[PDB]
Amino acid sequence: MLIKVKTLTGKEIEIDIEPTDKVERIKERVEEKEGIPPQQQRLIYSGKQMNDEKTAADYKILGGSVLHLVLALRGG
Amino acid sequence: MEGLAGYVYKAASEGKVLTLAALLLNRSESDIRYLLGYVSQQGGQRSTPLIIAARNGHAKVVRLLLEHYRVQTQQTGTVRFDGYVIDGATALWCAAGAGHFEVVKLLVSHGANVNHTTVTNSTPLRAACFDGRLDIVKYLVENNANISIANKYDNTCLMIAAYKGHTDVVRYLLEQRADPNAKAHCGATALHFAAEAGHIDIVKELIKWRAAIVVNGHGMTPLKVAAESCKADVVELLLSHADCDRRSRIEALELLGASFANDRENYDIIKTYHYLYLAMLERFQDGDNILEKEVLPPIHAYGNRTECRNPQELESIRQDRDALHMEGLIVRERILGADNIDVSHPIIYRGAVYADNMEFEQCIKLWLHALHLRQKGNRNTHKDLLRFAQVFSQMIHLNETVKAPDIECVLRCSVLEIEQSMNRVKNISDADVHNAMDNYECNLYTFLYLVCISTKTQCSEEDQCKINKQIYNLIHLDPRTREGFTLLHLAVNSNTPVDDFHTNDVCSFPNALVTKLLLDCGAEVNAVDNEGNSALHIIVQYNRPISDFLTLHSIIISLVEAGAHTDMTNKQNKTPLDKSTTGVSEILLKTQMKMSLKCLAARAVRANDINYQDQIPRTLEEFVGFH
Repeated sequence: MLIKVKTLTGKEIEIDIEPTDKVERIKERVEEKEGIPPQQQRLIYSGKQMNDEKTAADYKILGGSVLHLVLALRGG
Repeated sequence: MEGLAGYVYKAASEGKVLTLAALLLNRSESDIRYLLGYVSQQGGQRSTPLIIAARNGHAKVVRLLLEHYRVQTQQTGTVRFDGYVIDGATALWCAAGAGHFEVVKLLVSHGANVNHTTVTNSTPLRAACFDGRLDIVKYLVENNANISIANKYDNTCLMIAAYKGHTDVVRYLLEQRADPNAKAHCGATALHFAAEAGHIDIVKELIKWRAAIVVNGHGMTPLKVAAESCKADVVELLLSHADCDRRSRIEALELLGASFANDRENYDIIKTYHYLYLAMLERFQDGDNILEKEVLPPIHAYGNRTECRNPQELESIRQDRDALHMEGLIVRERILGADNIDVSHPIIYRGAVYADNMEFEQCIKLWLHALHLRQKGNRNTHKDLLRFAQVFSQMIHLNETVKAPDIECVLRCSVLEIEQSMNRVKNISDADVHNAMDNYECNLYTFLYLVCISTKTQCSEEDQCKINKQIYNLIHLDPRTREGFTLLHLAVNSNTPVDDFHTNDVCSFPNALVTKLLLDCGAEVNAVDNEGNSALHIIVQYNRPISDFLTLHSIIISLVEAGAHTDMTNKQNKTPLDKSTTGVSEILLKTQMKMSLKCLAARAVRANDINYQDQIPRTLEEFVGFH
């Protein structure tokens, strides 16, 4: 499922991850289009940040939505 | 006994007589004096039952108490009129003030104090002519009332009646040997009050009574006050006084048409030119004895105009609407000298008209000139700064550039005005400091609006440096509201009110740009308010992390970049992590938080309440107080 996560300037990120896809690498695909490496896009799932596997069903399994991500560096 | 006192006071105030007599029936002499003379608070008035009966026009109640029960006529009570508070006024003063002739005649018959003076030296005859009742005025004078007695402001009975539209009492007072040359505190005479109000009939009685026009405490002739008041009929009422000379007549005619040029209630383009036409024509009458006007040098605020020194120059601008509005400001200021308290109002109205016509450069120049002329006179220039912010927000809202030196000029005025307002808080005692505090808070809000406008302009580097220097000066003057909020605290607070008048659509709080611009200028980021909250405590209280996430993110990294102690704890023992109320804000703080053994050790010290005073470094006691 394609995502419409907002960014630092109202951009979009295409996760292309289904609701059963874990957010451990789902944020990497969203940040692949934007440019950020996998373990740097500390995305906020409308109230919390995904940790470890973090299957997308935890974040209400929303389709697309708008996930404002943090630009937290040095997290690699 | 006290419970019946309220009913007795109510009975006298409500006008009931049979119930009042029944309540006072079978009462001993001790009960009569206590019930008739006990003050009661009702509607902000501490008035006796007899006084409130005279104020409410209950003559029968007054007649019942005065004739039968023998109540004193010299009791003092506080009354509340239409915006005026009078304390210590007897029942005769209230009866005359309320315009009840049927109550006034009863008190004087019993022996009331006709020449009674209240706290502000107020005569019942003065109150009667203030209310406009001629019958009370004629009766009081015939009952040995001193007309010449004035108030603490040196305003006699004739002078106050000259301000209000009551000609009949003025005519009776003038023929009752009243002084027309009596001056108020600021030298104002009776004709001065009539000139501002614009009473044609009252003025005609004064000049017949040898008015002997003189200047007031401000050196302002009342003939020019009517010209300044847009009173066309009053201006051509004193020109035939046979002692007004020639130069004074020119000054009056020039000011009247100029006042007509720039005034909301009395705007007319045909009388604007005509009144100035005759004044300059009278100058060009003798020929070899010409009276050339002492034209002030041209001001950049008023374009490049140098008034009109020739008859053909004003004729060339007969149909010029822009010039006639602009010329009227110059000649009026040239006459007044810009020192009057009302010279700025036509300028501010002309600027408002220009702004309402989508002409911004001219209105900005005129408003800046008005602000300078008001700040040099030490005026309450807070609404002026508010409308400056409003017009700047409208300029940037219509997508036009704003002149950065003009922003610098108003910013330089705001920082100096705040110091004056800072003095007004400290100098003024607890009488009007509550309003002064509100004005100073409004000044801080207007400064924030100005800086928010500056965050959207191009900000050339020299002008940007000047703006930063002004903001640095204001910050080092430590601007703090009554809540302990600094500029940063309000700039990071969504609860800070933004003006709805053309401003809330542009200035949005919290704003990360202004905060950034407030940290590059060096605001004390670890400042504490009355609640102990820092800027970081306030910003994490924001309840809108989705609608504007960046304005919560780009401010936090802006906040903790100069040394905003993320672990510093408020007066109520709350870490900013504890005052999160938002997962996004708390995770942003956690990402921006860097651990330090200083913080952990201080928190462990305070969590166990070890005595540290006079044992640890002096700078470390404050750090302990932080956590």
